Amino acid sequence: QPEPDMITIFIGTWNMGNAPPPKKITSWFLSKGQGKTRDDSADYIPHDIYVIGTQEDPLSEKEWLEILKHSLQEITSVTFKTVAIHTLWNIRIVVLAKPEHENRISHICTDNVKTGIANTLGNKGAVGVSFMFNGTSLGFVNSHLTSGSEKKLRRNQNYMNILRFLALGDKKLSPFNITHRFTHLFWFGDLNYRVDLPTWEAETIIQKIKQQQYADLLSHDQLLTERREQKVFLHFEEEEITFAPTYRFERLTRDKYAYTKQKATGMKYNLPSWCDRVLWKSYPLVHVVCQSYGSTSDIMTSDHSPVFATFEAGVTSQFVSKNGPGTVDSQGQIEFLRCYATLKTKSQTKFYLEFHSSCLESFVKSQEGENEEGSEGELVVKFGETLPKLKPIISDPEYLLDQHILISIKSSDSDESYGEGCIALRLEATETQLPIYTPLTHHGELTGHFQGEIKLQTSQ
Ligand SMILES: Cc1nc[nH]c1CN1CCc2ccccc2C1
Repeated sequence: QPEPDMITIFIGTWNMGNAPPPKKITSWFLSKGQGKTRDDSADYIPHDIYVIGTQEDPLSEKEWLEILKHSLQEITSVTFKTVAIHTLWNIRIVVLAKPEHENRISHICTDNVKTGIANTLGNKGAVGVSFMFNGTSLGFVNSHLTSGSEKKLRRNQNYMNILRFLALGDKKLSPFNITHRFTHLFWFGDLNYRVDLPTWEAETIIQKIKQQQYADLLSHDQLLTERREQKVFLHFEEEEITFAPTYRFERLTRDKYAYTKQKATGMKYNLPSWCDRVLWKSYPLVHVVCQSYGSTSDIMTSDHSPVFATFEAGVTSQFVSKNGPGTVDSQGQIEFLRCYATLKTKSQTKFYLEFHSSCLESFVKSQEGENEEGSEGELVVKFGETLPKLKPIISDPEYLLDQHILISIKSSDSDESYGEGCIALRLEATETQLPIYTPLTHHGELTGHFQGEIKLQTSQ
């Protein structure tokens, strides 16, 4: 039985509004309703992995697992295995996989982050799951961010706290937050960003929704605008939204948006909004294609509609050679030429690099670079031809061209990372000097750039 080079992943996010679900929720897992929907001809074809994020979930883990497993069994006639389940308050993530994947899945991690302080600590935050699928690392975050149209800045802060403090994936990757630890990272939830239009425009917005005219609403979506201004979710992608706002509905129908201020809302308006979202970030030049992104029309127990997204995702096999794992492959090497970091920092410490990759026996520390002043005020750290030659465990090009090198630039004085990024080895050529580039981030914000040339030697 051959190891896969692709899998499909289902992502669901649903704020259940503290109400039990209806008896049938299969439309969610089938990607049927509004938006980019899945073809009827695929209905019996299981996804490899289902990741379900709920918010305001009133069910026990046992109660929800029974509903999810029985749903998928009805759709596919497959009894899914539970990979992981983790709950923080009423925020939950479930990961289910086809039984044939049970011995492909390992290093399962779970964690949560509680956002806010005092007043604002006690119900918002995130849960997450990671694991290896053969040679590919996967991470999943379900976040319920701060509510309210006038709290977009708080949501951006919630985002930064979650990616700083959620402890998933390989702990040896100590300079790197979750936005660098995974081949594929999916981040979803009730992100709670709103359509920023005046309250007096509520009925005009409803009109637009009835006409399926979303353009003048999406141009005021806070998540799209904050992302465009690099305030949040830097280097994440989102599929185009072609479904109606998923919040705030009257329960038991989808015919009515309930937007007016009520004691129950703290006298806040809830203009129709795309609160419920799926974003992803994959390593450079790895196959990842969104094949659905939409909302259900027939699940009406909550004031939110469920959202689904599905993805094709490239995966690699657990490679063994005569040599690595457990030694190097003298036929393999990675060389860096003419490399320099450009940093936005005002500081004047020396810097060194760390190279981290599962193609190395352990991470590699460089010598300090040479600081120069850039023409427009910046710090340029030059490495020239000084960077160590990296010695991969396997030289086979079928393996090595699929790998990635994480780079951290660290202060000599403090050993703290000032920037993190990632370089693909999916090169146009081997034994050839080729340009490389990555942006550098720290706490998920842009801090600089790393660029230079690479020369990759494989056994071919
Ligand atoms: C430059 C680029 N290539 C693929 N994706 C991207 C980043 N995009 C580019 C355009 C854009 C517009 C609004 C909000 C976020 C983004 C992020």
